[PDB]
Amino acid sequence: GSHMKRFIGIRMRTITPSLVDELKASNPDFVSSGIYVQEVAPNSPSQRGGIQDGDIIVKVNGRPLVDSSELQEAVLTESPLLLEVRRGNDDLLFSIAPEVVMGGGFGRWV
Amino acid sequence: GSHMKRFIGIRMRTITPSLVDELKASNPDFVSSGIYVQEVAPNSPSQRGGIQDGDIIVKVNGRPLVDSSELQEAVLTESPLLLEVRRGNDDLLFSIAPEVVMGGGFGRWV
Repeated sequence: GSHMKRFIGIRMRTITPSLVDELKASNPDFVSSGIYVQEVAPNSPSQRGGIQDGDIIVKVNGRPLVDSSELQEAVLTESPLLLEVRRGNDDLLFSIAPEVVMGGGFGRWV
Repeated sequence: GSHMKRFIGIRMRTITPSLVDELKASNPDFVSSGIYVQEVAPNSPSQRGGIQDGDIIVKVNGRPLVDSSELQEAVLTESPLLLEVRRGNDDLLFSIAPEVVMGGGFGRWV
């Protein structure tokens, strides 16, 4: 029985009031709920698909996202993911298919 | 009490005979033990310090590495890390200080 990993290649953070304050400070002219994209991994579905750090992911397959655990569950269960993203004043839609690695070949981040 | 994360920014895989066979197939002219660098995260100690995907990490602070769990423990416990790397026919030394993020601001990879 093979160890599987499904991934999209972002380091994600839940949007909180604390985070919203920092984002307001940096980008005063620019979203109180969603998943913040802290980092994008280089050889990943998210990089290939056009997601960029600073992006906020607000829906997956039409469902609202409020907590990172919900996106983790979507990555584990659905394929592809239609991700609604806020990028400054732009509203974008991406179709990001999770990459699947078998046999424990994913390793782990450190 | 603040949630801390120490990281160097690589996705690592333990060198096994299986992996050595793949690496031989791709790079016949080129190491049976160590940690393979599958990916490097873009804004990380490893990226800033010069580590590249395909690198094999063979020692940390003079100690031999045979399993990814050992590098995980070094990242958690030591700072900086003097990492001995095999890159093709080259033998390289890097000094990679783990980045520390407080307050749960690291998030998680997905």
